[PDB]
Amino acid sequence: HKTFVEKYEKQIKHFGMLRRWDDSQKYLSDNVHLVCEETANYLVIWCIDLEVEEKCALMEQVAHQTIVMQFILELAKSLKVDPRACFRQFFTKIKTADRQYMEGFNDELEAFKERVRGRAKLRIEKAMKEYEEEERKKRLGPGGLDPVEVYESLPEELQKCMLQDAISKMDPTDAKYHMQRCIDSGLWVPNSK
Amino acid sequence: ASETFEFQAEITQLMSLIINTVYSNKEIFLRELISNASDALDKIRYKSLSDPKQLETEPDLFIRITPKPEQKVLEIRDSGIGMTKAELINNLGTIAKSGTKAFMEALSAGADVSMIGQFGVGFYSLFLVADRVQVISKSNDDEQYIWESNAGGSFTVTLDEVNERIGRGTILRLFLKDDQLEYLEEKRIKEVIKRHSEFVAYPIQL
Repeated sequence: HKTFVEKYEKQIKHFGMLRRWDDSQKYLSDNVHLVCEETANYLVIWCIDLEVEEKCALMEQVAHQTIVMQFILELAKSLKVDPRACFRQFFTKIKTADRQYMEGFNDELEAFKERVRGRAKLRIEKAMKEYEEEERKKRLGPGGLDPVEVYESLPEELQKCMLQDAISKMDPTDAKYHMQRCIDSGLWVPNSK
Repeated sequence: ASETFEFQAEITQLMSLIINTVYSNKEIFLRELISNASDALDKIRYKSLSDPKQLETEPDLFIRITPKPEQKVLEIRDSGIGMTKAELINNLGTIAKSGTKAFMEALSAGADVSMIGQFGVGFYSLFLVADRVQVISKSNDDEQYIWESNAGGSFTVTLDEVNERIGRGTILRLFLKDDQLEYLEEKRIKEVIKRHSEFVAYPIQL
């Protein structure tokens, strides 16, 4: 898993970038160790990285070769055989496949690309959420309270806006409670602490 | 009355890289153009399964390479489906956009020039050996037109009233660069075709 990738990265990527059936066959033939679950898995991860980097056009080219590899591993499990010894007959079947076969090949490619986009979108939203965590940190008041939250937690009245607010000293110690949170969130600066 | 249009930006960018690259295995252009000629021929062959009279404008299915040493020109002809004026504009000037973009992306991610035919844009590889192309084409559905490019941002399209008439299909007329004159020699051409296009299913006439 780990260092299969480290050895063969360029070759997996190269296979990911091919497209013509004869070339894909030939390349796997010269490097039959590429024909395995680990290359499928790395191609899947590389598609998500490309789509997050906004290399959308290349992700589609790589996704096609991913589905090809997945289809090789599937047909191998069907036949009971080793994928390295039966991959050539995927290519043999694909070059003259019925129209209906190529239609389902295409639907599974498109569905795959959708799952890849859903995964990239998770990584992007993770980064947006981190960004907004820091926007949040940056507007915390001196006592660590967000004046957006505190504003909304206040009884209705309070000032989209001074000595008027002051005359509103009518309520028990609940007043200490919201006032303290206004000081801690920077909503109110005690002019003389 | 020739008309001028700009290429999508990604196509102009790709032509720029290709015409300037010092990539030394330039002969792969001929492979790409022969593979396009073979696809254009499959197209007309497919269409004529339901419609045999489509073949009648040129019943012979072939690819033909003719050097013209006195013009420093190499022509690659096919009797495939051809392109209408609107197909010349669209196919060469516009919808290649996503293929040329994916290929430029591949080139920053570890691919090299000889992988261009994996992205559906091998046509543009002709700029490895030419500074200019005329694409002369005759589709059954239109007149004969000339599309012309010099790898810059614009191309022209002109009703053809100068060249030999084509029953159907397309000629790529390449205006070879000064350092790429070897592709005029029959011997050099035979070695390149034997090397890369042995498996092509149409006769290649030279």
